[PDB]
Amino acid sequence: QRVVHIAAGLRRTGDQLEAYG
Amino acid sequence: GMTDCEFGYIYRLAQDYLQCVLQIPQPGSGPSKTSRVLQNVAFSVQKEVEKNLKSCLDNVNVVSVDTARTLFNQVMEKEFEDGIINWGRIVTIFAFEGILIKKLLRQQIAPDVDTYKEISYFVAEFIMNNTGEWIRQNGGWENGFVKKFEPK
Repeated sequence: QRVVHIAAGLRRTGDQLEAYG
Repeated sequence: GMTDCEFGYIYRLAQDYLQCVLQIPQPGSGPSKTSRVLQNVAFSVQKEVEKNLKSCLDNVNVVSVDTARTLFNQVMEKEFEDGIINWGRIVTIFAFEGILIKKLLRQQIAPDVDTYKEISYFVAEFIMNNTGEWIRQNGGWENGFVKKFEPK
């Protein structure tokens, strides 16, 4: 589960940066 | 130019970013413009992720380069499992290697000064093999990444 949680956090931050940065 | 999607270029980016995090900028000509742009945006992402995932990250012990590699590959597999690649996600790869090297600095059982070079290597292997074609089709680091993230 820790892998899943870290990956999801990275994905969310990356997709937010993609749409704004 | 277009060869910036090949392993050597990506390895240098990954190594430059770890040297930034570890506060050991190397002498010589200095980092490329791409690397300079990446270091600022990746560090911003790294601090955000460190805060958002603090409770989780404090429950993982990165005690060896082999644990770092396995964890990195496990996380990358799940991050990219939906088949989506974009520049924002690529930045998070570098942010995550910075998180791993900071944990290793504190927790590595048998510390070794060349460790960040091994981390840089497995980071570059992932980026090249799993995103390299997308990077090329989107202008590489110089005509894609830097154009998106450089100052206006």
